[PDB]
Amino acid sequence: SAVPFHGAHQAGIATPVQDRLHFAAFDVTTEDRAAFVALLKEWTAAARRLTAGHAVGEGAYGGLPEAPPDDTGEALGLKPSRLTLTIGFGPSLFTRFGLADLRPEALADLPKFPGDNLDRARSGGDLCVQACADDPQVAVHAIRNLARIGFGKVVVRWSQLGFGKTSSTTPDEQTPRNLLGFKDGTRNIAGTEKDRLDRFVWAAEKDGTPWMTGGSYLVARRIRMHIETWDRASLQEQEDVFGRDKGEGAPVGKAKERDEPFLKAMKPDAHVRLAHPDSNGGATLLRRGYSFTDGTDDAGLFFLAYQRDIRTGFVPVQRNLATDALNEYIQHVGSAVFAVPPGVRDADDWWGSTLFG
Amino acid sequence: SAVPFHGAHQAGIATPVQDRLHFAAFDVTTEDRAAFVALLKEWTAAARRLTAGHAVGEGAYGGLPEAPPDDTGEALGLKPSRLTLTIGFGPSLFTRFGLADLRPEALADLPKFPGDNLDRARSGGDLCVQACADDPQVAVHAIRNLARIGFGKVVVRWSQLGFGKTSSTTPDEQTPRNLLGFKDGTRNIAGTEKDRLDRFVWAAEKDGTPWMTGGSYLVARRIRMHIETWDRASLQEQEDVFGRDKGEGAPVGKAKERDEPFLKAMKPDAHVRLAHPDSNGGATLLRRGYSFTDGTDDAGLFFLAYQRDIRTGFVPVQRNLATDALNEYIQHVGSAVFAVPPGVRDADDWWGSTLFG
Ligand code: HEM
Ligand code: HEM
Ligand SMILES: [Ca+2]
Ligand SMILES: [Ca+2]
Repeated sequence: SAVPFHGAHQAGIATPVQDRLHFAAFDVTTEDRAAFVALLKEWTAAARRLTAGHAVGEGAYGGLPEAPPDDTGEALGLKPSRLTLTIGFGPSLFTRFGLADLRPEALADLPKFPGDNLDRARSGGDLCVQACADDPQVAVHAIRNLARIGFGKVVVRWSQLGFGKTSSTTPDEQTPRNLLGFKDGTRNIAGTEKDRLDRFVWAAEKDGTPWMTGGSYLVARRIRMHIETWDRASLQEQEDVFGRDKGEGAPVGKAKERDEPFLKAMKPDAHVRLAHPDSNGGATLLRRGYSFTDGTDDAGLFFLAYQRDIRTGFVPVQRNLATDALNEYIQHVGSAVFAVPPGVRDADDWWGSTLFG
Repeated sequence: SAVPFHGAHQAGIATPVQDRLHFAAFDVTTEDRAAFVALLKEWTAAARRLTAGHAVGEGAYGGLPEAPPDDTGEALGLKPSRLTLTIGFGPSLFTRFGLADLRPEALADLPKFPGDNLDRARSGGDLCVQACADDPQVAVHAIRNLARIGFGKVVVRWSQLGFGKTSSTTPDEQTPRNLLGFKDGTRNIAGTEKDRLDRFVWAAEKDGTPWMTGGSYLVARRIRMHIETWDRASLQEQEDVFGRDKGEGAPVGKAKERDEPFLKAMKPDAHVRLAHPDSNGGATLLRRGYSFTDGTDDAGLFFLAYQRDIRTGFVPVQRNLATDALNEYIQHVGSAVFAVPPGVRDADDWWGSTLFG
């Protein structure tokens, strides 16, 4: 039930995609670099307990009566639930703590895209923590407790619950469905495809930023779906939009979900035809997003993409989506990029240790 | 994996509490009574399929290419997941369709309570559907599809995802924890306590409103928790607030969660001491709430209470909570009441049939 926390890479990327998400972007509120480093170490200690299904610190109760408990207690009695906790550093972090010269070139600000309506209050962030688990209360508890530990040093800028995955790093397993009712994750990158991960996802030292070796770069997009209009489109219109049929999820002219697509059989504005690596000079992403619902005017896809360089991953693919037929039914309304550092190597290592030293 | 949809009562009340919730309040946008009745019948048909784990209508695909699919498809491949769908009618519904004289006296508007800060846009509603399931995507899919079918006749006014239950109708089973880290649901009403249900939850014909016989009355409160301040309170302060210890959940002076409380051993402003039936002339509720998180300024408890009469259930208990020590750490920010009709008796019956005729 538990995913190993330590490794050369952070878990929660190549890892099998868990059912639920709680994602939080944080802003830094302290200018004390030593104190922020202390926080990262204590966060890392908490993450080891959390991902093993243990309460933070000395637990949720049984401590001194006059002291606040170490763990807030809402995960008591639940399982590890394949919890992973993945940290990332936004561009804005590098204006602090004398970090300016360490900002990676691969951590490029995104260009404006046609159709954007980005809510600034739900965009950006000095850092992020991605909490993925099969039990949403386990994920929320992890974020909440990290936020508690960080009180006075960081604040939650924005946060997003994903009630169900729309992604896959395990192609042999059942591909999940997004809120448009289509299988989502058929052609991605598998946790077992080490060469493809090395090529498309993990930063290498020779790329230009040594502290980011073994790390990756994350693009988050909050994408609202126009559900009411989509639901009144014909089945054929829906299928034409993607280039795959709805039930089986097979490409046009093929019999099975996993049959390779023949792209020119799709509409010239079909999503898959436009997003496929062949249409983008070989550019390839590890998508790891989740569906959301957030009351009313309000639901969609909290899109997440990992790549070795934002400039050669998300940016050219999204640009090619300018004529996507899907555009009629979606709108990007939030955005953030993060440099996701390499893994916590052992019990003495700590999140951000390669960046801070 | 499936809960029976038909019965003398609607499921989703006395039923074992499922892990997740999607709750939606709807406003009626049509003045055509016959068309609204037609909608209720089609909603009921959908509910039978949904609760059995089947797609609505003729399914999510395989229909005529030029027609919108009958089911939006996002629950394909998932299980019934103990889905229940419970409908209720708000006070405002009775201003329509010539229903004025049928509004139950037990459907009383709530008085103002000290500390209220009710968001009107997230309060009220002509009707509600409570979708409870162990899989949140199953619940969301049910609500979404009901909303789709109702297009042009109803609109979603507000909706609320509950990521984890904070209630219990099964006392022998593990009591879940709320976001304050306490067990929540220890002393409630069990699905097997038929006499207590008859006394405290189900409306009887002699109560004054014949069409509501076998129905119940629902109070919804969206209650924000002041997490940041709570998390800096001592363990003892937290325990004093409730009158039970945090780990075991035992009343003051007792050894086990389910030991009966001795109320006068608790602080005079302790939550349990103030809410207990003995302190309220015997008034007793069936609580069935869920935790929520909704980004930032934002988390708490989406409180749900069922009772035979709002005036003898929620109202006097909440009034007695005026001096609750818990008040320092919570605020009611949304509210609605609904008359929840009796059950769908058989395959030919329909939601609201006793009210509309
Ligand atoms: C709400 C928005 C979106 C929805 C509903 C959606 C849905 C889908 C679906 C159903 C597929 C086909 C199944 C699969 O192979 O995964 C797909 C494929 C894909 N999408 Fe999206 N997508 C969305 C946004 C995006 C965005 C913003 C990007 C990148 C900027 C993107 C990049 C891709 C890529 C690279 C593939 C695989 C194409 C291939 O190699 O065959 N998608 N998407
Ligand atoms: C965020 C708000 C609230 C929280 C965190 C909370 C939490 C709790 C907890 C931990 C218990 C003890 C365990 C149990 O027996 O269930 C309890 C009991 C109870 N609560 Fe609340 N509660 C809240 C709001 C309310 C409200 C608004 C009402 C009614 C107006 C209410 C009525 C009751 C009742 C009737 C009991 C059982 C008392 C007994 O018979 O022993 N609660 N609550
Ligand atoms: Ca077209
Ligand atoms: Ca006191």
